[PDB]
Amino acid sequence: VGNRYRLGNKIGSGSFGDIYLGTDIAAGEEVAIKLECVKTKHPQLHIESKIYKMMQGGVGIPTIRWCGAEGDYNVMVMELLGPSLEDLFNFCSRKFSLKTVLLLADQMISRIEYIHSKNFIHRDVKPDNFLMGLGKKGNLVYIIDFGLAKKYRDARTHQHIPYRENKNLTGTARYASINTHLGIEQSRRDDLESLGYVLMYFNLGSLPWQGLKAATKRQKYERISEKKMSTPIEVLCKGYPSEFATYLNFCRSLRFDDKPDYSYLRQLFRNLFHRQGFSYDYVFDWNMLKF
Amino acid sequence: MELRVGNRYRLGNKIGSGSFGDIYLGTDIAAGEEVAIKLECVKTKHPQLHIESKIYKMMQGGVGIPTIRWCGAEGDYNVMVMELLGPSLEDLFNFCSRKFSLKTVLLLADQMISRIEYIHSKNFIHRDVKPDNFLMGLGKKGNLVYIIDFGLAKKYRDARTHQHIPYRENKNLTGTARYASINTHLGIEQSRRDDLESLGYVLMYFNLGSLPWQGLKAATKRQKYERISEKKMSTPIEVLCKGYPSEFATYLNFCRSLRFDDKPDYSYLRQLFRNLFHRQGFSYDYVFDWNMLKF
Ligand SMILES: Cn1ncc(-c2nc(N[C@H]3CC[C@H]([NH3+])CC3)ncc2F)c1CC1CC1
Ligand SMILES: Cn1ncc(-c2nc(N[C@H]3CC[C@H]([NH3+])CC3)ncc2F)c1CC1CC1
Repeated sequence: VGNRYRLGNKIGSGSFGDIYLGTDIAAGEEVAIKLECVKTKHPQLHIESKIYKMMQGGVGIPTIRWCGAEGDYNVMVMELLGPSLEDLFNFCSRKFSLKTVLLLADQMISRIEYIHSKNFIHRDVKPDNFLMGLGKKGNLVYIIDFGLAKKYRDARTHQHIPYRENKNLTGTARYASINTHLGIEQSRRDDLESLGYVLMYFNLGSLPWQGLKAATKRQKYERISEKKMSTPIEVLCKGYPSEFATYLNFCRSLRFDDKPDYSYLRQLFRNLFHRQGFSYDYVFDWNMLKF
Repeated sequence: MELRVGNRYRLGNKIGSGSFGDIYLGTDIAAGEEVAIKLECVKTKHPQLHIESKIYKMMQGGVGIPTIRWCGAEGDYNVMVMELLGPSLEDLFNFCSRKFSLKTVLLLADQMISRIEYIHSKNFIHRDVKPDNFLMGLGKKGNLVYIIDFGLAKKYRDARTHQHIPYRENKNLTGTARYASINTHLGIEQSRRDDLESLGYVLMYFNLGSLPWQGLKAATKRQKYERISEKKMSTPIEVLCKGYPSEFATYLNFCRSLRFDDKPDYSYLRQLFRNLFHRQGFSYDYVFDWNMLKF
């Protein structure tokens, strides 16, 4: 592969493609490799590579080493990254400290803002799609996986995509916005509402619309929707700082084509961080693991 | 599976094996750095991994020596966490179709002689010199050859007095038969000369693609070692090195002449290859055969 890549074993699945460890043979550089069957009916892997390329040089954006084809596979070779926030959540006993939640929130809001600044919406915000860096970037949260991403505004005019209804749910359900469940075209607000659920997930260990009964997938999604709509934010966020409710209310009240106030959202959490008297050392819970 | 050792290390996939254990790729969760992790399954009261880790500690700071992050116990395992390095010389040889240019062989020789001299300066002999136990650095240290695996190493002299260990016979055949010195095959206590003779076979292996005592099969380890030994003893150095610069044979003959307790002239051996390198018109620029690959 590429005058240089050894395909290794499979480690998981991303949107529209399995990921494998692999190695830059001459360099000795372990990499991540996403495979799409080159003969697939919906080739999207080179599309995804060009979105990554448009995001190049952004803080917390993964670098693409090589995109191409080999054998019967469109391949994308990515720099290797560390554990997911889900992985780190497990390593930390499925509890993060408030300090770590607020440190993550600041970076995650900014990562979303950056993607939006480059005319895209992510559409799959969840703990599995945020990875810590390696080496000198170990305290940098990366966002990965643009296989569900869409352009929400025209690159020349900045005209926003039009409002659409009766859409089927394309990510998966735990972190989806209310409007996504209701069939509304996703926009910038929905990425941010999903992040709000992710932050409550880290606070609680679970969300109250996990583990619901249904006969079929369609129904399961409908029941998750119903649970989200019928659980007031003040009940969802009971016993946690009011900032988490304020953040979610804000995102839920945004217009479809609104530019979110990302600075207001960061400032909510920063003000909380100041009130709590946490030190400005940028140390996460997992940085204190000792042998 | 996400497996975790020593509280702060993720243990990934197996990448190979070394002396007394398997090696795994991993990650230091707390410091955010990739590492290599060695695991020893303990079968007796006298395990090897902690002993090995102290050898590495004694060598710390040397050029081309990996740093150790942690060594400890977990269930029936000993675990040693190390600085991650790049591909081995055997990996690179395969990647290059089991052909290295002369320039590459001589760049490698210069550094390999130096790594062995450094281990000797710290009062140890390595005892399993082979391509698999030399790794290139990562990134900006990619021009640097590292030496690894001290599981079979031994102290050969006193640190203060330089008193050398005694000559002994009837030793077991430790190491790798392909690259072992003739004295090692004969059961003689290993010393500095034997590390350097092994290096000489490595260099000819790189020149040839294989050594002429590869391929032979036996029922037992002794019979295998013997077939190799006989072929080694019965193949003159000038027949082994036929069609290659005279320096390769001069190197092996020098090593074979050394007395058990002789201090090798490492400088002479380096100069022998450097003089060749320059007479061939090569530029000393750390440009190895694998660095010439285009996109
Ligand atoms: C979905 N996706 N897309 C790209 C990558 C992806 N994954 C990694 N490393 C993984 C190592 C195992 C850890 N448990 C998770 C991170 N590095 C870079 C990537 F782009 C991934 C995560 C891989 C686990 C599938
Ligand atoms: C035997 N041993 N002991 C320590 C190490 C060892 N291996 C590495 N990296 C390996 C990455 C994959 C490459 N294919 C080979 C080198 N870094 C540091 C080490 F100490 C090794 C080499 C690993 C292949 C087993």
